[PDB]
Amino acid sequence: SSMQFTDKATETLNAAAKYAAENSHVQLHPSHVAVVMLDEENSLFRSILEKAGGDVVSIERGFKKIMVRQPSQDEMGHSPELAKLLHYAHEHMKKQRDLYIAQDHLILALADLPSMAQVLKEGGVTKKSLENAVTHVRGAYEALSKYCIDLTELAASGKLDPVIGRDEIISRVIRVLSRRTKNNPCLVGEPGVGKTAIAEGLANRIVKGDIPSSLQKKVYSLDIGSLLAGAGEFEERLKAVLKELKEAQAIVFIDEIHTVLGAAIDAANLLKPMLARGELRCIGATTLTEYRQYVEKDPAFERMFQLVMVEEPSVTDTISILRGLKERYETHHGVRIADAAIVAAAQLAARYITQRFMPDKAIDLIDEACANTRVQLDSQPEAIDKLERRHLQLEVEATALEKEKDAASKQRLQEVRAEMARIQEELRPLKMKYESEKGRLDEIRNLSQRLDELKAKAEDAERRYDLARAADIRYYAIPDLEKRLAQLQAEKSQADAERADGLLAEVVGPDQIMEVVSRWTGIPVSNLQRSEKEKLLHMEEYMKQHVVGQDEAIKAICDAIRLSRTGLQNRNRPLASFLFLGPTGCGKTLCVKELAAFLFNDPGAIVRIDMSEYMEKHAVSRLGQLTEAVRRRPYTVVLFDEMEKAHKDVSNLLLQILDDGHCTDSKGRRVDFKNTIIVMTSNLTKNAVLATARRHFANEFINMIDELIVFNRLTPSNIRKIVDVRLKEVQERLDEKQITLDVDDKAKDLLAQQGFDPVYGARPLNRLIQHALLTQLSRLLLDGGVRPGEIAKVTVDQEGEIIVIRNHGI
Ligand SMILES: Nc1ncnc2c1ncn2[C@@H]1O[C@H](COP(=O)(O)OP(=O)(O)O)[C@@H](O)[C@H]1O
Ligand SMILES: Nc1ncnc2c1ncn2[C@@H]1O[C@H](COP(=O)(O)OP(=O)(O)O)[C@@H](O)[C@H]1O
Repeated sequence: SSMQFTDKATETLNAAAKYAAENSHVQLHPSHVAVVMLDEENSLFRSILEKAGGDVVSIERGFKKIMVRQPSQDEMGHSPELAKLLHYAHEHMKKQRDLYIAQDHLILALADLPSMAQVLKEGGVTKKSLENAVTHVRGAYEALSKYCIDLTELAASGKLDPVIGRDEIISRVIRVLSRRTKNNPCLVGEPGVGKTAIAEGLANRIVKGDIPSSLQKKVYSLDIGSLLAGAGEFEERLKAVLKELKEAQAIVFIDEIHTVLGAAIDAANLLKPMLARGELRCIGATTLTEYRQYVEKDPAFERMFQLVMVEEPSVTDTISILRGLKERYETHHGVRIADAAIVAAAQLAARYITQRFMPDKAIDLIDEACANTRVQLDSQPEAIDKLERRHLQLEVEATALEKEKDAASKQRLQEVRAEMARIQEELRPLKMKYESEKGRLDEIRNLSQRLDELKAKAEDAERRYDLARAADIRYYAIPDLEKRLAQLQAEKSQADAERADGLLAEVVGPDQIMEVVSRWTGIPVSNLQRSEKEKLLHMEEYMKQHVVGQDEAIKAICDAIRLSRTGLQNRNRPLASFLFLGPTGCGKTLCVKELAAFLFNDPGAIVRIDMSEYMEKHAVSRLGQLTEAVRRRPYTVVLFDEMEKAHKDVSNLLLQILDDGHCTDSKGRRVDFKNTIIVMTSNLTKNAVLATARRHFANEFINMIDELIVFNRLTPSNIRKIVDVRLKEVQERLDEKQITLDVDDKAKDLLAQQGFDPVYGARPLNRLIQHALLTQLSRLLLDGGVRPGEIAKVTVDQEGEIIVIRNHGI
């Protein structure tokens, strides 16, 4: 009588009693209940009877026959046979060890009522048909372990870091794998962009069930180098691998897949038949250049693989990747990574590690900086070590004196005990403050590592439906450790506030990241912590360090660079474009050198094109070569000397790049120029020469250009300054011998007037300094004439030539 029901069961009964009242019936009858249930939106009872084999349309009419006979008049009582339905529901509820009468308890109870059981027999439902349908609704590979990595196992064991910000590509891999043709994804990108992480991320989704049911598959990574180690036995190992994949019906990730298709033994004829018979399902990884040689060039591989590009993440996306990996390195090294460390890792790796790719190179900075911090933390503090070591000396000295009986030994022993005790008074506090801070910090680390191991074991128990083990872990072990960890994080914060030493020892901040970046690059830290904004605002100072007398040209160059870097220029353009119109010998090439060294980190990242040899009419086909230079190093200045020599074939090739942003290769490929600067020189007061230019040029190509600079002639004061900086370069070499190069006005005037020519500028200057100064200077350094620590005087002799006065005879 006094029973407990689910809300859904109570709703069924109330609905049964309202249907009873709608046929004006005196009291509620199990056929009311049965019919109400069969008619519920998305009826359970209907689905159970369909699965038990029943004829739901006859069963319902049969229930409606018993229901029609029930007596009528004109509150709601229970039929003796309803009261019996609830008795049996309640007995099922107890047999299943359930606590509330649920709607499947009513369905099973209908079958206990002989009247209701008959209707179900006449619809084909036996009692074993009905019981089975409701019980339902409630509830080794040798070569793969030698040669592959079970990548879905790593995911299930927690041994695999999170994969952040690649959910579009992972889901694209899943759609490709599900195509009828071209259903083998080939991850194509450069080293370190995360091609392997995309395979690892799919493994992760497979283990969590965020996949279609057609990809509940293991993912094995084929170790190609492991196939070759220890030797035609390559072919026999691979066949056994492919056989065992095929029957575990797994997906195979193959890194460096080109090295098994031609790049060192070739197994293309082993893989190809299997990939085509669909026997093998495969995820490749390789680089774009190698995809084009070994997968496109074979028509039958192109027909089975799909190119999936994996681009390098930007600085913004790398910071997101780092914020996601952060806890994993913190828990591993026992350190705190400040967010500014992350930001500085991504920004400095983007700007100073230009030979390597995101996110690998930034992660790599973090790891090294974390390892540095933990080395320091694990090192003995110097003050405790100095005292421990001096106390050890004293104690060995006391052992020796302990048995000497002369007065002088007794006296020295008392001095030794007094110095021992003094050290102990200074040492004991320092040692117990180190042992408790270090001990606490270690325990935070150890507990944090056990919390991860527990969470993974608990997530494993849950997927396997091991409730007892997941229950021990989630509710007893994890909370026990979380509480202890919380106590220590509180003790630590109080202990740090009471030291007030201003020291964040366990903290990897920007200083630590730059210590690494300095080391990896040899650039001192001081040069590293200017922002990109300050370097850009002083860019003019950078060039003024070597380019003399061209202050106007430098302002124009630098402003145009700043337009690009502030994002104010059109994306469908190159970074910048200048036409250097000045006298030769004044510093056109020097400015290009300066740009590559400032704008790209690499002074040699310049691509030169003489145009007199590209004056041929079909020279553009050979430009070919132009495409492959800025594909290979995309961050590059692109210098065009003798632009006069340029045919109107090549003139209109730049107008593409300049108004489009990329050149189309002679094979159809797009070679990107969005990170090149483009410079063009031409030999062709100030206010007049600019207009002699204008009388020549096609306007649509010159307005496409950012700046048109007019360089100015080296004036006699710029002439002395250029020669004074060359002598400074000579001095910088003599400083390790402590020599001083005193050059007088007579000689600087000789270098001034004889080192500079009216049309070829400062080109003569350097041969003159080698022949007229450094040659005799080299003779004097060798024969003792000028010695370390001396002044080497330079003047001009009575015949008219540079002389280096000598300080000693031969
Ligand atoms: N999206 C990402 N999220 C987290 N870690 C990533 C991501 N992409 C790459 N990584 C990590 O960066 C490093 C380089 O990636 P990896 O997959 O090995 O590159 P590739 O296979 O292209 O050479 C690895 O430590 C990898 O775990
Ligand atoms: N204004 C300048 N300041 C310092 N050195 C200069 C200057 N102009 C030219 N030079 C020096 O002259 C040398 C040759 O000059 P270069 O770049 O070939 O002349 P341009 O390209 O303008 O015809 C370079 O090594 C450079 O150091």
